[PDB]
Order: sequence, then structure tokens, then C-alpha cells
Amino acid sequence: SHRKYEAPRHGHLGFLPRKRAASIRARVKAFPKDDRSKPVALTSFLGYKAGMTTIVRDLDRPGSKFHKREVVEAVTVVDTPPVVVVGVVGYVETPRGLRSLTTVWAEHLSDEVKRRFYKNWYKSKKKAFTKYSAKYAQDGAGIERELARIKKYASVVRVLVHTQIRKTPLAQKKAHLAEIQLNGGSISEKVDWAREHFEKTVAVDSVFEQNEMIDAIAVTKGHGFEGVTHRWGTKKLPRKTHRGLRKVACIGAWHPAHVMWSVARAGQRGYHSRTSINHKIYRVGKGDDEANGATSFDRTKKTITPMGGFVHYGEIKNDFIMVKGCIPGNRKRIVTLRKSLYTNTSRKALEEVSLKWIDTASKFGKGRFQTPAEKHAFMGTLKKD
Amino acid sequence: MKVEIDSFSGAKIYPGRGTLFVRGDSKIFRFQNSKSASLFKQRKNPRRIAWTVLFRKHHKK
Amino acid sequence: GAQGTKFRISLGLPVGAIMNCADNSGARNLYIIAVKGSGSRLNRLPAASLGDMVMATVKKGKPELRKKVMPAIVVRQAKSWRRRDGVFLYFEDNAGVIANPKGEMKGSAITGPVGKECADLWPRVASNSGVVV
RNA sequence: GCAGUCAAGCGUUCAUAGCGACAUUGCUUUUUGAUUCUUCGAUGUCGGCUCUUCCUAUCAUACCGAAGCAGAAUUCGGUAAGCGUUGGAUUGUUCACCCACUAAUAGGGAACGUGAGCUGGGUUUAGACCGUCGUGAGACAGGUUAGUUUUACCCUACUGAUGAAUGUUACCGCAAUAGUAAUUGAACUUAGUACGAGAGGAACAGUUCAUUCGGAUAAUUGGUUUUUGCGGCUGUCUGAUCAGGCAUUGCCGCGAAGCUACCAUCCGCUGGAUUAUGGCUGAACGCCUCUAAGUCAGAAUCCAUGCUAGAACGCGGUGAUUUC
RNA sequence: AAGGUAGCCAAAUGCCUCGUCAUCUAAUUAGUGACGCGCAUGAAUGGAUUAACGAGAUUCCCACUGUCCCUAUCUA
RNA sequence: GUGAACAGCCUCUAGUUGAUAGAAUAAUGUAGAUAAGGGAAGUCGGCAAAAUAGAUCCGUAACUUCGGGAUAAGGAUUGGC
Ligand SMILES: [Cl-]
Ligand SMILES: [Cl-]
Ligand SMILES: [Mg+2]
Ligand SMILES: [Mg+2]
Ligand SMILES: [Mg+2]
Ligand SMILES: [Mg+2]
Ligand SMILES: [Mg+2]
Ligand SMILES: [Mg+2]
Ligand SMILES: [Mg+2]
Ligand SMILES: [Mg+2]
Ligand SMILES: [Mg+2]
Ligand SMILES: [Mg+2]
Ligand SMILES: [Mg+2]
Ligand SMILES: [Mg+2]
Ligand SMILES: [Mg+2]
Ligand SMILES: [Mg+2]
Ligand SMILES: [Mg+2]
Ligand SMILES: [Mg+2]
Ligand SMILES: [Mg+2]
Ligand SMILES: [Mg+2]
Ligand SMILES: [Mg+2]
Ligand SMILES: [Mg+2]
Ligand SMILES: [Mg+2]
Ligand SMILES: [Mg+2]
Repeated sequence: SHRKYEAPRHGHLGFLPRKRAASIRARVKAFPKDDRSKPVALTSFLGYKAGMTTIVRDLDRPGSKFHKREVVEAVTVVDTPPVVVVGVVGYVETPRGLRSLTTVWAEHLSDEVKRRFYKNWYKSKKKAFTKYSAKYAQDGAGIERELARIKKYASVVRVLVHTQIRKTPLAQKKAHLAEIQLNGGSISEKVDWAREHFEKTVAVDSVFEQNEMIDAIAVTKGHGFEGVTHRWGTKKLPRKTHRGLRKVACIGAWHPAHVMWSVARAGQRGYHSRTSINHKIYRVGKGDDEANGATSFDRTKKTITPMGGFVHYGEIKNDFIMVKGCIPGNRKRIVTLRKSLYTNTSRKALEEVSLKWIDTASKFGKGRFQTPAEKHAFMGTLKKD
Repeated sequence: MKVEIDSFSGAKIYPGRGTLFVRGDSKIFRFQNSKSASLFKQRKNPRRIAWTVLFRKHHKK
Repeated sequence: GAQGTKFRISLGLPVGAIMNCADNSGARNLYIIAVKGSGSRLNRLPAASLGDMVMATVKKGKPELRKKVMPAIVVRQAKSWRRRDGVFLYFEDNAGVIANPKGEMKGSAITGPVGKECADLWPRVASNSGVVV
């Protein structure tokens, strides 16, 4: 018979299965539509999530109660040192989908990228790309031959880039290699752009700008095996329940004589691929610029790193991106930032954001001081000094 | 922005930090953290708590 | 008859809660039986916050105000809530005032502080309120 | 229980806006009977709780046709099950009946879904009481009170997790197929305008928030304490002091990190093809007709874009490939 | 053979029945107080009333709370 | 020793140190716990849990077989020197 009362279903059936992601680096399954009448540029960037903090700004929103008044918002900081271009790839349209035709690599590769090709780097002879480098030892006819093939046949061009993991406070020492699609210009222009940027660095400010909506792609934090109560949010059973109460009481009717796929079950929680869209950039930070955490109103000389450093991450010594709100993934995890797939004009975008203050108090406790100078001025001299 | 002062300890309160309490007599109290708020609720005298600004002023520290 | 909208405030007064009477209508407490504009979800109790209009019955006070259903407006909330300027605040008690469906107050004076959100939404409450927040 | 045909009449006039007598044709298996085919070397028996999916005879939401449709409100009908359909008092209740919120509080199926999922209030063992009946033992589809709810480690299904063999190994990719998601309301303005004698009183565009749901996240606020981190307190023990043991975490205050909450914050995309319906051109039928050929616009519908998984017997690119 | 007296009651005894009125609640098939042609109350098959007592059966109120709104966290 | 106490808690004499172990800390359990705002809206039903608690002083209703009800209800105080 029909259920006594109606209620919405628990959970979303479009995020199935709730299994572990294949790789710790989330895949980019879509790129913005190419506009050939624009200069060649990257469509995404790679970075590492450092932590969160707080900012204060004025609200520019006519018709709102808090119009022209200060608001407090949470932001996420992503450490983004420049990436290095080390190759290009051409794709050909086929009735069976896109197919990669040829890959061309740069003449010299640093040990960061080479570590990605080894599981036992300390024991290896480090022979990777030794014979391939000989293709450059000649005039370069072999390299030029493959570049002409990409120009002649390919319809989609992507560049192989890797992060400079040594510039972060992480201990991995092995770089992350990924493909980024090039938008703008003809196929020949894309190949020429990739060729000139071999062994060069591309900075994050050349990809993104201020007040721009971007998408974050990452793997969420893992929690292992989880019961149905927290994995799916089902109602807890009464206290009187025998054999346990953090369960689903009825998992199916007599017919069909099977457990259905749409019934909540215990299993892995977390470590899934997610794509979150419409995150506004609040600041594009400069690594070599002192007073990263300074605004036109605060005027104090302080970097973006809070006192004591970001918890479990460290200090920010490179360029960074400040993103409004929260982002999937935990600290120290590699994340991919991608441009939007459509032109958003909901007046939530197109708003000019000007920060007034950036919080730099310690996140390791109930921090009270923004800078060491403030602590000394408030407390005076101590026995230690 | 504007920096507030803790009503119990005299510590500076930056935006978003602590809680604000309104008493029955419409008097506003501000606390930088839950430590001073808890001590305020326990009817503790700030002048007898050694690490407060009021204590240091009273004893000329 | 709300004069505008209200940003969301944490709910702290579900159905069955009893709050003090903040006006001079003769009632002493208000017993909440419903919340105007509440949604529907299985097993979820309707709940009210500062500035909401509720349906209430007087449990203690003048006998002429007892044993009947009347609208009321919450003016103080003990549950902490966050304003859009980043401040978490709360009052010492929960209080309300008797009103008609149009928003006019049955009494003529309000004792104690009144939340800023309630005053902006209901002009009649603001007129009879002495100190806001 | 639900739906048709006919049309005497109702409807100020007027059969069919909305209804409709006397008759008559069906559909349904969410009622109850009729029957006794299956089960008495046993298929756990009422209701509620929990959870998934399906049906449409559609309560609400989207788009339309009709009216005895001026406006507002309402009524009849079409395409439509995409998306929702609640909180309580009394009762074991199904049912029923009121209070209240709401866009709305529509009806049903899945062994009258669901007891190795729960619960055990009711019915339906043994104790006991009352009324009527019986000489009596006892009876009562009458009332009342107390009454043990067992087992999964197997197979399959489902949820997650490994993995032999495709020269070896490593990195970067393709996308067959399967899944898929958002939802509804209010205020301001339009506007005291259209409409109307008046009383009354809209709508499209625009703006700001909210409801239900979903996916993440921990800067902040709150919760949690074996950080047994610091301090305090009682009894006892180490001669006193210092510093400690024991009291199954002794107790109390604060308490970082981690985890976590509409009790916290952030985010939830836009193109095509259609249904109903309204049209164009235009015959059949010299006229006329949205239809027959052809064709335009069109719904919360459908397919894609996007999002999740990646065939462990689907596939491509690229690096290095061993001498005792 | 005599035709239910004194009392008591929709009571653990009333079928009709969720009886009627009042009270209690925003709302009560519950509770209590009344009414009685009572299917089928009733006098040691004992009637009516009773202070104290009860791991007996019921209704309401105050205090209290993770029973619940709505779940979260810690230890063995 | 504490205390009203053969209560609970700690110690002396005497007696044991026996109950398969090691590593890890998922879900679900069993046992022990804590929770913001609300306070029985949960449920057949306040089931379970929480609250109360020693002692001294003050104060104590209806009813009653005059014996009770009674620790009724309701308040204050408590260390060390
Ligand atoms: Cl879903
Ligand atoms: Cl557990
Ligand atoms: Mg969640
Ligand atoms: Mg049990
Ligand atoms: Mg922290
Ligand atoms: Mg036969
Ligand atoms: Mg069976
Ligand atoms: Mg059996
Ligand atoms: Mg059944
Ligand atoms: Mg069973
Ligand atoms: Mg079963
Ligand atoms: Mg079974
Ligand atoms: Mg029973
Ligand atoms: Mg029996
Ligand atoms: Mg049992
Ligand atoms: Mg494969
Ligand atoms: Mg009687
Ligand atoms: Mg009676
Ligand atoms: Mg006699
Ligand atoms: Mg609590
Ligand atoms: Mg509390
Ligand atoms: Mg109840
Ligand atoms: Mg209930
Ligand atoms: Mg108990």
C-alpha cells in the first residue's frame, strides 16, 4: 500500500556511485567553447589549497538592506606558483570521438617532471627522455615534422604543463602534470604559441583577473566507510530499536524480489570528484610583493600569511588566488581552477569588489593580534626579551 | 571597519570575532572569545582575574 | 502586513515554546502554536525567529485574553544569530507582542529592548519601542 | 467506486455555460460478498514507525481551451505524474473528527509493500474482575486489568573494496553505456493603473529576500574533551616539604587540534526538438477550412550542453625497455 | 411467591454510544462534575462511604530533561 | 582514616597478579558520557534519561478513625583559619 505520508527522497542520484576517485587529481571533463577571433590563452590553471580566512568589504547592491554597508565574508586562498610548459598535443575529430594524434615534448625536462614517471626514483638510472632528446641534437627535422602534422590535421590543441612543487612548503617533490586546452587563434597559431613557450613559465595573472567567476575542480576530503545515517542523511530510528538504530528500517518491498539501486546503503564517504561553479575572485596575489595582505584602507605592511602560518600548510611565498566562499578539497590538495563555461550576468557577477581589510590573526587558536608589532604594542615588554 | 573592546578583559575585538550580549536592562556587552563570556556568566569580577586589563591597571603592572 | 523582507535568522522558538509578553495588553506570556509563512517537511516542527509573525494563545494574564488564538510578533530571541556584518548576538530572553493580522499592536507600550530586524519589518512595533537593540 | 449515450426538464428568456429525470452501454479491482483452486510434517496475523519505487481517475505548480469569463474571485475541460502534498488535540485504531499553517494539504498499488527492520497499544493461550445467560461445569463477533517477539557466518541481490590473463612498465587522454536535479513562495515596483456607476481591483518586464531539496566546506560562531594541556577541590596513601599514586576518565572551570550543525558559511548551467493549443498558405468541395501535401509559434515534457562513474574481454597518444 | 426499597451509575457493570449538559484544551472517542425507563446497577450472590497504605489501573499541573525538532562528538 | 554507619572510597597484616595473545582504531553494535535554542511538540503511554538528595535553622494546607497526613508544600545556611 502507499506510504502514509510523502517526503522528498534522501540524497542525489546524479552523483552515483559514491566510490573513491580514480586519481587524487580531479579530471577536467569540459573546457570553454573556443572563440577563434581572440588571442591564444590558457583555459585553466593548477594550484594547491592553503587555507581559509576572513575579509571585510563594502556591498555594492542597490535595493538591498546592506547596500553601501560593510559585510564580513569567508574566502579561500589557493597557492599558485607559475606552471611550466613542457609539451603539446593534437586531437582529431572521429566518428568515435576525439583521438590524440601526436605528442611533442620539450628538449629539456627538470627533475620535478621526471619524478612523475618513476615509482622508485632513487634507484632508477634516470633514463627517461634520454633518447627523445636526441631528436633535438640534429637540425630538428624530427621535431618539426611532428609539429607540421599537428598543424595539418589537429582540430583541438592542448599543452602539457606541470607545477613547480619545490616552491611550495609541501614535501612531495614530485610535480603534477596535466593537459590544458588552448582557446583563441587558429590551429597554426596555437601550435606556434606552444612551441615558443617550451621550458617557459606562465603566471596565474595572465590567465585570471579580478572579479572573475571561476570553477573549482578537486577531490573531496575522504572519510572511509560510513553508515547510512551520515552518508545519506536518513532519519535515526527510535531509542527502543533492537539490533541498532543508525540504519534504514525497510530496504525494499517483497516485489521486485531484489534490493534496488535507489536504496541508501553503507559505504565509502568522501574522496569523490566534484566540480563547483561560480566562485568570484577577490584578489590575484603577487609572491614578490610585500604587503600582500594589505588593502587601500588598512595600509599596514603585512603578507597574506597569518601569524604562525597556515595550519598544516605553512607560508605563502608565491602568487595566490583569493576565492570567495569555500572550495571542494582539503588543504595541501592539488586543485584545478577553470574559467566559466558561459557568460554570467546575474548582477552577482560584474560587481566590482574592493577589499577593506584582510584577517591575518592566528588560525591555531583564538588569535587576537594581526601582526607581531600589534602584540608588542598591546602587551609591552616581557621577561623573554 | 571598527575595532571593539572586550567588556570583561579589555581585549580588542576585530570584525567577526566573539559574541555580543544584550542584557534585560538594554546594556550591551562584547566578548572577544568564549573564555571571557563564560567568566562573565559565572559572575566573576574582572578586577580579580590576573590577566585582564582592569587587573593590571588596578595593580599598576 | 510586512513592510519588506528579512534576511534569514536562526530559528529558536519551535511550536510549543512559551515567551514573555513585552507589551501592556495585560497578557503575561505567549504560547506559540504556529508560524506564518513556514514550510512543510515530515516530522519538522514549525519554528519562529526575531521579526516573525506567529499564532499564539495567552496562558497567563487577563481572562479576557485567554482561551483564544491571536497573532503575535517576536521581538527578542535568546538563540544566537549572525548578522550580515559578521556579529553573533542574542538577548537574555524570548519576548513577543500581541498584534492583529494587519500588524497593528493591541497594546501601546513595549518594555525592554527590541531587535533591529523586527523594528524595520513592522513600523507599528518601532513606534511603540523605546530602545532598539 | 468511476466513466459514457439519449434529452423530458432546471437554468428570468435559452435542452446540452454549468446541470439533468425516465431509460440504456461500459470500465475498475483502492469496498464487500460469491466460490474453495493453491498452502493445516505452519508462507509469522491489526496499526503505527522507517524507506524505495510505481500507477493517474491531477489537490498544487507550467502552458492552454470554455463560461451566464467587465475586473477580482471561481467554475468546466485539454496536454501533462517533471516536481511537492505538512505540524498537532482525542482514539490501539484503518477510518473519523476538529485546531492551524500552507502554492497545495489528491486518490491508490507494490503477498490488503515492509516483524531474522523495530515497536507490541489492539486482537487471539494460561491469572483475575463485572454484567446478562446456565441447576452446574461453563458461555458471551460485551466491558476491564496483567501477560518471554529466537537464528544469518551460506547463495543471490544491493552497497562499497581488491584482482590473474591481453610483450613488460610508466605517464597523459578518448567516451560506448548507465545515472542525473533543483523546487516553490513573498515583498517592493508596475499601480490604487487597466477594468468598473460604484464597491472593489490585476498582469508581463525589473529588483530584493525567503521555502523544500542537493553537493561541498570549517575563516568565524556554537557543540564535543584522554591534549587527561593548565589551574582549582574532596577522601586516603608516600614521616613533613616538594612532587606524586589510587577513587574502573574522582569531581569542577577554561581548554587548542580534529570532527561537526539551516545551530555555521559557500555554490546549484543553457541550447534544441515537441504535446495541448493558437496560426500561415491551401485543396478536397469553383466557395470555405490550422491539414489532406507543405509549414510558423509553442509546456514544470523530451534529447542534448553541463555533472558522476569509466566497458575490470572498448580504444588512442607518449617515455623507458635489463647481458653474468 | 414478591415486583428493585435505602443508595449508586454511560461506573472495571449502558447494547444504542464518540449518550446529553458543564468543566478542562488553540483543537480532547481521554479525564472530572452532573443528568438516568439503568440493553443487563442494588443491599454479608453484601449496598453506600472512607483517614492511612500501594513496584496496582487512570487524568491534569510544576520542576526536569537528546523523547522529539535534528542530529553531532568522546571513551572502553 | 573519612563518615551516623558492618554504606561507598583509600591503606596495614595476610593472599593473589589468575581469565589466549600481538597490531590497527572503518561501518553497525554493547557499556559509560556530554550537548547551543526550544522543553513531551516524541510515544499507546514521560518508556528511558534528567532533575531532587546529607545536616542545621525557618516554615508547613485540605482532610482525618485525632493516632496521622509530614521530610507535606515552600525558603536559608554549610570551606579554611
Ligand atoms: Cl535524486
Ligand atoms: Cl560505533
Ligand atoms: Mg551536510
Ligand atoms: Mg526490545
Ligand atoms: Mg583553527
Ligand atoms: Mg468442486
Ligand atoms: Mg517468509
Ligand atoms: Mg517459516
Ligand atoms: Mg501486508
Ligand atoms: Mg520479528
Ligand atoms: Mg521481512
Ligand atoms: Mg524474512
Ligand atoms: Mg498488549
Ligand atoms: Mg487470558
Ligand atoms: Mg526479544
Ligand atoms: Mg578500462
Ligand atoms: Mg447506568
Ligand atoms: Mg462520570
Ligand atoms: Mg438481603
Ligand atoms: Mg539541550
Ligand atoms: Mg542550554
Ligand atoms: Mg502528544
Ligand atoms: Mg504524534
Ligand atoms: Mg523511569
